[PDB]
Amino acid sequence: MAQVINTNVASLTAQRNLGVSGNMMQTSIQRLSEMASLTKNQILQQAGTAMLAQANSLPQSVLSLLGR
Amino acid sequence: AFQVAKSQEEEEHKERMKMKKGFNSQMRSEAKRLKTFETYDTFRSWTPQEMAAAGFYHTGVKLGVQCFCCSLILFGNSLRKLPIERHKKLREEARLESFEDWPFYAHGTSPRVLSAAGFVFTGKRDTVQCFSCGGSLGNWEEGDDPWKEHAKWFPKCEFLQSKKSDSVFANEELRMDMFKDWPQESPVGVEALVRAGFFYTGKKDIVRCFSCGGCLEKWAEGDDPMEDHIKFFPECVFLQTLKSSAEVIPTLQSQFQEARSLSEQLRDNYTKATFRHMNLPEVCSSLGTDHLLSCDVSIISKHISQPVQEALTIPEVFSNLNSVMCVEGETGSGKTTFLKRIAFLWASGCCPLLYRFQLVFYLSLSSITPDQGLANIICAQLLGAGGCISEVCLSSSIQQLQHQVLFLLDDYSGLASLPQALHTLITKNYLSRTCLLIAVHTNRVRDIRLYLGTSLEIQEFPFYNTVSVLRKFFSHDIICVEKLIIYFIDNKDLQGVYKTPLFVAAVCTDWIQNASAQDKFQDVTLFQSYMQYLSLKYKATAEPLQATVSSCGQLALTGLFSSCFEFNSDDLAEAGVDEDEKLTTLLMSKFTAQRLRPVYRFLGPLFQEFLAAVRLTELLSSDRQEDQDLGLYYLRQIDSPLKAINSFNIFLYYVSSHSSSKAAPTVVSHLLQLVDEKESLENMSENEDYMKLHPQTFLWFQFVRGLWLVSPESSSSFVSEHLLRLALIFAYESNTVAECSPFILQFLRGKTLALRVLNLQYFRDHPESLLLLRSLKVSIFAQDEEIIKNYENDISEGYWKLSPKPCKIPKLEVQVNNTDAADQALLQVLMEVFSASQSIEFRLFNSSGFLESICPALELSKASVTKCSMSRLELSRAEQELLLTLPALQSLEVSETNQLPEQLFHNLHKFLGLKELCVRLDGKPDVLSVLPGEFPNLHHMEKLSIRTSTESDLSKLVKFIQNFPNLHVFHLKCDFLSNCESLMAVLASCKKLREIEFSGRCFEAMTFVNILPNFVSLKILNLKDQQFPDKETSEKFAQALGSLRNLEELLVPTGDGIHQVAKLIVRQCLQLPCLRVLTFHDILDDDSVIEIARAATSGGFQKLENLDISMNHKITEEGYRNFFQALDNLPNLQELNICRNIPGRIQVQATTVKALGQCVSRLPSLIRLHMLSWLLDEEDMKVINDVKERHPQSKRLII
Repeated sequence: MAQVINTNVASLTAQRNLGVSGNMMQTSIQRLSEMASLTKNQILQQAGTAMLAQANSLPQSVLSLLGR
Repeated sequence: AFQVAKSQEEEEHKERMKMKKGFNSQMRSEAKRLKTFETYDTFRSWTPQEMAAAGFYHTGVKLGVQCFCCSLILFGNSLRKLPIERHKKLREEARLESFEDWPFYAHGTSPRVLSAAGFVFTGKRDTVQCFSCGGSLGNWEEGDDPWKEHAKWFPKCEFLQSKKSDSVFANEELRMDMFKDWPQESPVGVEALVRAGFFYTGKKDIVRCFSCGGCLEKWAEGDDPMEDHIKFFPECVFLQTLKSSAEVIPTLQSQFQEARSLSEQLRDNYTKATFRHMNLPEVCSSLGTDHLLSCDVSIISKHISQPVQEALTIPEVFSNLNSVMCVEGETGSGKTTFLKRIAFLWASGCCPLLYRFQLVFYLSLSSITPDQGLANIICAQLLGAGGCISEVCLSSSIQQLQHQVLFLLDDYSGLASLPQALHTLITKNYLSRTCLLIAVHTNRVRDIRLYLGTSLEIQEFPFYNTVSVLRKFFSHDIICVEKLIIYFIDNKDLQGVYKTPLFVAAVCTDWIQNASAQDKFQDVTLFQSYMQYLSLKYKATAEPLQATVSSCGQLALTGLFSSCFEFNSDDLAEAGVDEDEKLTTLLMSKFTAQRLRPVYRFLGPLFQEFLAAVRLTELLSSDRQEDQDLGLYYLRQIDSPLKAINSFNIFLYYVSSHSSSKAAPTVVSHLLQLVDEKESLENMSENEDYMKLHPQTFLWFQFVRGLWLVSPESSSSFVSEHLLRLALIFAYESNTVAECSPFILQFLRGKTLALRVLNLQYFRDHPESLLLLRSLKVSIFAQDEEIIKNYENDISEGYWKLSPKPCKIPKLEVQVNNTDAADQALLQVLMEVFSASQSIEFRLFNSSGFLESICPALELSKASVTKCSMSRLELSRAEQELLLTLPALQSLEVSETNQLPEQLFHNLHKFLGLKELCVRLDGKPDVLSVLPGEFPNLHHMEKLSIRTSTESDLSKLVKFIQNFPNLHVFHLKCDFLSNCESLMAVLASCKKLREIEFSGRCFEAMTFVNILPNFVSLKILNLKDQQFPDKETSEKFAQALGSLRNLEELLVPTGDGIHQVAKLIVRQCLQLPCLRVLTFHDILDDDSVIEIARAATSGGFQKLENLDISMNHKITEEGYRNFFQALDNLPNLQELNICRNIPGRIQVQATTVKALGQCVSRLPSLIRLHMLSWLLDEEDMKVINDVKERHPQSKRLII
């Protein structure tokens, strides 16, 4: 009943889609056998999954930190 | 939202199938509880003490408790659900000392019916609280039905309903016959307890020996049968005939009417009820104590020969008592609270060793040095010390009953050898076999250390103590408590500033006496109020109290100067003298054990930065001789903008208090002093300390490095967002809004801004001046989502609440992605901002569900649209009729679909203004029919980029493309043209051919050696794979390119034009300035890179930054020579590809390649080297790693 929650877990649904960007890292390790695209996606989107990884367990820290 | 309920099924059901086992006859022991409710993980916000007294039990794993009445596991202890209350919703002396202080006023209601209804009196004016309620109140009227008042004052107390609703057996067969009534809760071996010489009595776990009479306590589930009776009854005669004095030695290594009546008088006096009073509610003065109404801290028990021994608790102090002991903490705070805790709770007697301690002695020696013993201070600050009993006879009453005498000595740090019996008692501590305590700070532990066995340290646990105090004392306001706990994980170093639990009274006055924190709860208000308490506490004039503030402020300048935290005690030129003022002030202290020169320590390392903020406003709004040259001096030692976000966020947000504004234009001038730089990256990344979001700060460097990795203007756009944001907070809170406004207009211009207005009250001061920004940007990649996280650490709300009637709003920017819906509310926001702005920039990125969004968007909008990007649409007719019917279009880029627009094309040939196209992957021989409808319209065209699949009609193209007066960049590629004569006519009949992209069209380049001499001011030329021999194109393009010294970007393809073309062409491009990009793909065999080697030795090259040697025939030690000089002597280059020779190119002499990595590390200004198409190993990974870390100016090595 804090109501900083609903679009923040549609946002966490998008953060699980950054988990699907973790599956895009699995696609990049799947796709081994010019590459500046893979450079910016792996490094930049890895930094974005880090930001939304601490900021994805951080709303898990909200739910494991708010009294319910 | 729901993920705590589904995850509640996940871990609560995963734990429900795991640890159901509960021995509900075992978990009642206190020592195992406060032992194992101490040293567990402790990361929650909940007190383990009264959760060990809640009715549940727990081991030390992640919080899963169980019970005996409602047997269920419960964990995840979070806000506001008190587990004693959650126990309910998930299912002699105190009364005596109460009415002792009974006043004269309250007698309309009798005190004895208050005695017969459960009331506790707290020793103030007529105020009561129950033993388990916590609310002391007065408000006594007539007819106060007392228990019904208790159900009628406040509904907080659920103790309301929780409480309302042998002589013939003197042989071991008869003793054992009494032992056959054995209690179930004891799994200890019963037969050895029979043979221990006892017999049972009839209650819980006491037991009665027959020889001496041993019965006593400490009976639990894993004890020893003999041990307690030996080491606590060493004179049992049957045990004396069982184990004599040489046999009690292992247990020894395991663990008068004036004197007696004196003990009765002092025992009657040391249970003082008014002794409870503390100034922890100083001016707040809340009706409550500090034990039943306040939580506790723990013990860092440290051994004298440096192991950190344990972290004991307060009953664990009582278990193995110390005959002489020192604790460190804060005077006024916890240490004297620990001593008065011992005496006042020694007036209670609940612990199973209490009531049998004999004579405690509370003493604070900071006031006195009175060269006289017991009668001086017991007759001085207390009632009296007896006259019939002499002062030495009182000391004889000490030295006749020594074994249970407990001392509460305070502050030897303000004591010398002047008191006689005191200091000779301390220096001869054997001569009284007593327990001595003392509470000296960490400046003078060394004088006590000669007389110590172990050291004790008081330490706050700010996981749960701050929310217990702010919970219990501020249940009046709990939404800002929600702000506190949500702030605990937005700012995970909140424990890094809460470092003393009984100087949180400044926070208490900053809730009840300063209500401004209820709407302004961030950190600097809080410890600004703590600093304001440090001005209020010890209220004095401009002494070195104040120069201790400023002088330890420049100790903090030395603190963040060279990032030194635990000091050297060499440079006391900052503060220096009268250490009693600095430790009494308590802004610092020193080291305990040996160092060579001892080491200063702080109460809080990040709190020191707030001291440097006090130093900064002291060096910002004061005497302008050299003081603000010192604040200007260190304020110019921090001059890198990528460090500015994090370091200027924390530290300059500490500066965002103290609003004085006498040189706030100088520090926001330092915010404007930050210009386009690159070395700021490792200027931040080299530093050590990062304050509050510390691994997150490492991540901030990773993401901002990711921002510069892709887009230079989006990286600097985020830099503009944080600089204009923190400069906006500092500007509005500094109130320099008309003092610095045109300088802020210098701080605005040129920067492209994405639309963020929710700090609108900081910004709306004068938006018309604050409106001449370069660009405005909205998008819907992960950058804006991270910015949602950044304020989370709307548009028309702050934007129209900003301005009721906006004026002359500048141009706009749109990006959309493929995951976009068509919600009409944000389309109304688009209606407002399109009604406001000049015109729109507009980018379509794979956006499906936008047809149903572009119909109401253009329906709400009028005919003012400039830029539309058509990235991979559906290409339906109606929305491009609706886009079609709006005039004044200026920009349309079309490069994606194989499906070709027809009505949008031939009807796009009607209007005026259009300057952008594109025709990639379409195919048109005959679509050009209403293009001569455009041919009367527009001599205004600035982007032409055509692709066909085959030959079109070229007479119209040579006609009106000949009729262009305003030429520009061109992209032309890829069809069966076979006409160099029409293109020779149109390129020969024009004027401004200075950015030509002719990447790979089927074409004969005989034209280019004729039309390239016609125009000399060309700057950018791109060509993909063509025919290129070594005498025709090399000599004729050696002349034609030879007379073309104005070029900047060169892309030459794919010929057997061989090293004579490197002689003349590498000669002339070597000898022309203003050149940046250079590319030799599919060419340059090793003698041509001899030409770039000997050419690249002499120079004339210093403008160049970008260069590509992709597709050699073979790179080897030859390439080590050629890329040795050519990758040596040219300190501006940044681009290199060596790649796509894909199968086996480890013929490179890899260790000489490591020497080539030394050679690339000679180059200062490089960024991206691409070392593809060969194997590395572990070794050259370590080599290019270590020599990459020599100068870190480069970041892009790509394998």
